Parts: sequence; structure tokens; C-alpha cells
Amino acid sequence: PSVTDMSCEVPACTHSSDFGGVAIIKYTASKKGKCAVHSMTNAVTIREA
Amino acid sequence: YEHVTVIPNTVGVPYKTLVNRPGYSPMVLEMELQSVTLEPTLSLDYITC
Repeated sequence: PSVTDMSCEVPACTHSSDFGGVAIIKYTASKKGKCAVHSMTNAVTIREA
Repeated sequence: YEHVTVIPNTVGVPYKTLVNRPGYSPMVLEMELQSVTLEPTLSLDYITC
């Protein structure tokens, strides 16, 4: 599947040693399926695969 | 979480305060004063009749 329009909002952040951030992303998809996620920076690490 | 406030010495008037903690929704408290009493320390000297 493909996704065409998205935006980002960040309601909370605390730079602790644990997972202290949450983010919400909107998307529009052409059809049902699975997709992978990945960060493009080195200072931020993401739990979900 | 520790919070400190100051209230004037007036009976029969409600007051409100705001508690703000990062990462959580705000909370509002309401307080009202009903009575204040003073009591001295006494010592007897003599009596008359």
C-alpha cells in the first residue's frame, strides 16, 4: 500500500532515561496492509517495528 | 507532588488554586475556612467574696 498525506503533533516530551515521548500521525491509505517504520536520525530511537 | 499556597484570614469566602504538573492534565482545588480559635494559658492569684 501507499500513503499520500500525513501530519505530526507532539503533545508531551520529557528527556528521561526511559520512554518519555508520544507522537500522533495522520494518514490516508489506498488499501489494507502492513508497513514498516524507521527513524532517520541518530539521537532519537523508536520502539515500534 | 508538593504544593504551597497562601490564604487570607476571612471566614465564609471560597478560594481556588491551580496545580500544574508536566505531562498531565491540570487540576483545580477549592478551600473554605470555617473557624479559628485562640486560647491563652492562665494562672490563679486570689479570689474575693
